Parts: sequence; C-alpha cells; structure tokens
Amino acid sequence: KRQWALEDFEIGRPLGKGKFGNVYLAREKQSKFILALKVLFKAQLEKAGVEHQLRREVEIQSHLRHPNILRLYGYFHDATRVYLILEYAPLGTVYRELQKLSKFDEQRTATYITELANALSYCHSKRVIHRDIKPENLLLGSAGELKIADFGWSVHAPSSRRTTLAGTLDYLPPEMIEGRMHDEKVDLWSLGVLCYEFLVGKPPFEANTYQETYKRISRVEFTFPDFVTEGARDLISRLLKHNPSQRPMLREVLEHPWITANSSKPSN
Ligand SMILES: Nc1ncnc2c1ncn2[C@@H]1O[C@H](COP(=O)(O)OP(=O)(O)O)[C@@H](O)[C@H]1O
Ligand SMILES: Oc1ccc(Sc2ccc(O)cc2)cc1
Ligand SMILES: [Cl-]
Ligand SMILES: [Cl-]
Ligand SMILES: [Cl-]
Ligand SMILES: [Mg+2]
Ligand SMILES: [Mg+2]
Repeated sequence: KRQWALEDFEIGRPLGKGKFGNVYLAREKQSKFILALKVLFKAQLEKAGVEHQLRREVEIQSHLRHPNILRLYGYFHDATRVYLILEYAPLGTVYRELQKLSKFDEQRTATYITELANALSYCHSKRVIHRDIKPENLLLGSAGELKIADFGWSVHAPSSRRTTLAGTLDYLPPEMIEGRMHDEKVDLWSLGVLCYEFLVGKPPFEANTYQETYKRISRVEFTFPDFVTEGARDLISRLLKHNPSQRPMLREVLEHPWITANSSKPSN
C-alpha cells in the first residue's frame, strides 16, 4: 500500500471550507484519478486539542462501505499539514441546494430522508454514532444521491462528551447540549430537525442567541406553518421527543406512510 505525499497530486479549485478543513479538488498524477483533498493545519489542531477527533474521523470513516456514505481512501502529512483523501462529490452540498430553492417539496424531502436513514441504519449496526448531521455535511453524488460526510464528531455508543462545542446548537438533542450521557438516538433527533428544515426552510429551534436556542431545544418548543401536511407533522413529532427512548427505530422511519408515499427511492 502507498505511501502518499503532496507531490503525488495536482491541486485545483477550492471545494469548500470548514472550521479546520480546507478542501480542494485534486488529480492523482500517475492514474489521473479525480478526488478531494481535505487539508488541516497541525498548529490549529494542536492549539484546539482535537487530534483525537481527527484520528476517529480517519479510523471510523475509512472502514465504512455504503452507497450513501462518502468514502475516505487514506491520509498523509508533512511538517505543517495533515491531508485526508476523500471521494469527490460532484453535485455539492445539500446546504447549497437549500439556499438555492429556499424549501424542498415533499418528494425531494422524503427521498433524502430515506437515503439518510439507510446510511444511518448501517452506521448504527456497527454502534457508530455520527453526532453532526446537518446540511453542510451532506454531499451529493453524480446522480443526485445523498452521501453523509464529515465524521469528525463520530464515536462509539454509549458516550459522554469531552470536547467543547464550537458552533451551532441547532441540530443537537437536549441530552447533548446539557452534557449528559447519550447514544444512537441522538442521530434520530437530528434527522427530525433536518426533515423540518427541508420542508420549512429553517430549523425548528432557531433563534437570535445561544441562550434562547438552548431554551427552545431543552423545552422542545417548535410549531408548524400551515402548509406542512399531517403526514410530515406526525413523523417530525415522533422524532423530536425529549426522552430519547421514545424516538422511533430507523426501520419505523423507513416504513412511515408519509415516507413510503413520497420517496422515490426504496429502503436497505
Ligand atoms: N468530498 C467532497 N466533495 C465535494 N465537496 C466537499 C467534499 N468534502 C468537503 N466538501 C466541501 O467542503 C466543506 C467542508 O468539509 P468538511 O469535511 O465538512 O470539513 P469540516 O470538518 O471543517 O467541517 C463541505 O461542507 C463541502 O462544502
Ligand atoms: O495530530 C494528528 C496528525 C495526523 C493524524 S492522521 C492519523 C493518525 C493516526 C490514525 O490512527 C489515523 C490517522 C492524526 C492526528
Ligand atoms: Cl457545483
Ligand atoms: Cl457540534
Ligand atoms: Cl417530548
Ligand atoms: Mg463539516
Ligand atoms: Mg470536522
């Protein structure tokens, strides 16, 4: 097995940025293989103390094999940087698509939820929890199919949290923002937040401040605009339960009558 280095690649257009990741299109020189190179700075990793998160991201994602999960092929590093070799997703993020269209119709939404649930069913069969499902981490393949990415926060259940929360609370369940013990049911809550955001255009507990967002999440304070149908309301309300053990199994999501009636892809 290679043995990769920076000299092996021709770098191209920037694909996106994250808090740590700087991601570029790249072509491997001998084979002409097109891929995405996710670049991290060692100094930023060390100052933040998140080395263990990157190791998890690599070890966990590299061993997963599912059509709705982005491949990680390998990694390498030099004096200043770490490089992750990823599958290239040519149709961009679900985030960008939502910005373009404002809201998704029921068919598009049900289809994405099916693909998401299929992917998560596979992860949970290995007791892997993702913990950071949100539109900017959902990528699209050449056929428009959804692929879960960014495994930097992923772990094995059950878990406590040992690392500071930096960004948005918007997709996290009450047991996570309250810093309590949690399990695979965290991803089911996030799936409910996504289904609402796809249909409405914004997440259900969104607010102007951290402090009030925290309040809306812990008290589960959400309401529906008139256009959200009865079937969508039933599914979203089952997923957004304060008590995690009352959230449904992923098989129950995949077989929900609103999902089966509107999705264009089958359950796996
Ligand atoms: N494999 C890929 N193909 C296409 N675009 C990507 C790929 N990976 C990341 N991106 C873009 O780069 C952004 C940041 O990547 P991500 O892995 O989520 O980094 P971070 O860990 O910093 O959030 C994504 O939200 C997306 O816009
Ligand atoms: O500070 C750093 C720098 C590079 C890495 S790469 C890596 C290391 C071990 C491992 O088991 C998997 C991937 C991780 C942390
Ligand atoms: Cl694009
Ligand atoms: Cl987070
Ligand atoms: Cl509840
Ligand atoms: Mg990300
Ligand atoms: Mg990350």
